[PDB]
Amino acid sequence: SFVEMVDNLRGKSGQGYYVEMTVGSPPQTLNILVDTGSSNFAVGAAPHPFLHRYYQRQLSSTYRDLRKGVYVPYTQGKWEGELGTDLVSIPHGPNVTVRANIAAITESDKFFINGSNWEGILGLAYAEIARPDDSLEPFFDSLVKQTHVPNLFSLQLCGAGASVGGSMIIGGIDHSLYTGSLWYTPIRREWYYEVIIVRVEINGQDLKMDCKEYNYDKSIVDSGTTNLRLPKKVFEAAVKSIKAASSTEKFPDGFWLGEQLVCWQAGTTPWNIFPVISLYLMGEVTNQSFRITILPQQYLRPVEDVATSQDDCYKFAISQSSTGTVMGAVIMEGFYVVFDRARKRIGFAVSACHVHDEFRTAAVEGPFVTLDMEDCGYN
Ligand SMILES: CCCCNC(=O)[C@H](C)C[C@H](O)[C@@H]1C[C@H](C)CCCCCN(CC)C(=O)c2cc(OCC)cc(c2)C(=O)N1
Repeated sequence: SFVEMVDNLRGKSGQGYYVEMTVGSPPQTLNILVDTGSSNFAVGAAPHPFLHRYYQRQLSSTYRDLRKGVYVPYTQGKWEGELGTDLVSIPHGPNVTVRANIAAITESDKFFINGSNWEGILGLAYAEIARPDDSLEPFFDSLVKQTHVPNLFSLQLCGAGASVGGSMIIGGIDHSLYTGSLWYTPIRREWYYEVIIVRVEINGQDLKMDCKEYNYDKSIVDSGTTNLRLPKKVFEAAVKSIKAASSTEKFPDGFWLGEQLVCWQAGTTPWNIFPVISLYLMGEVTNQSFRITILPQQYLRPVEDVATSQDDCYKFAISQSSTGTVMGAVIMEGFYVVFDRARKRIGFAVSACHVHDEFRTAAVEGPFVTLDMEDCGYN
């Protein structure tokens, strides 16, 4: 019984997906970015030039100070604040209210985004990576412990159609939101949502790297990062192959770094020259894997043309990483992703809001046979 949570996510392209939440008594409404890459629930609690509203602890009668400070650094951005607890609910989520830890953000650096329409972050990953330490219970843990909500959620992130939308199904799977079968990959370790990539193909050709390189030093599923982020060695190989496949057209080197945009006359984007990327994930049974296939419509993110919006302009949404693979929003978009915490696995299926290429199609396909998959995890 999940129809009430369908379409409960909003956002702007490249600025994250948010869900509406309320904090305190009486309830204060805030838009909260959904981040499977972290584990702290934090909200702006002091004025900031990019915040249209913030959490006012003095107006909540159920607020409780924990008299302990907190700091969270991310790959990009950081904030510091004061810890406390309060009553939290999700208007378009389960009909429950829980007491959860809340970090009241008092100072921040490159965290809030001008005009994003969100004021806080909901870290949905595990306690192991919560700050200041893993004794700070994350929100979803509190939700499961205090109510009957099952220990899982799913994310259906939909692309354009600059507005963006989607669904966060709290406590289950909504079968009307995907087609075909769900394919599951083990959660390697409960800290980030860590997975193991066992093979990479571009336009059907194996990159033929040591599969440890794909997971160096980890691979995570992260709704709070836009791009697909790849370790240096993998990024270089992927860009070389993508450049070769599209070499009939000229792009500035700044394009391949995410610095400059590429444009084409409206409706003439040469999709056919950009390859499909297949990520093979470790499966549920011995020597078995499955693949998810990414179309160029996912890793060429449309950007609104600031000048004369007569052209279709895009940014390369694959970037280099020094902290492992990050399967960001552009990978998740077009798939229905099940964070099955109870069974320690992540499921993928083709989304009902999938990308529409005229001759190619995003897919989740299996089974494949893959020997020695555990050797692909980095130690
Ligand atoms: C300390 C405990 C664990 C911390 N976890 C992490 O740091 C994760 C690995 C990352 C988080 O998901 C982390 C979450 C992030 C703050 C949410 C608010 C800002 C979203 C910005 N945005 C729009 C959607 C991006 O696209 C983007 C771009 C980035 O690089 C640009 C060069 C980095 C990150 C995000 C990023 O850092 N996103």
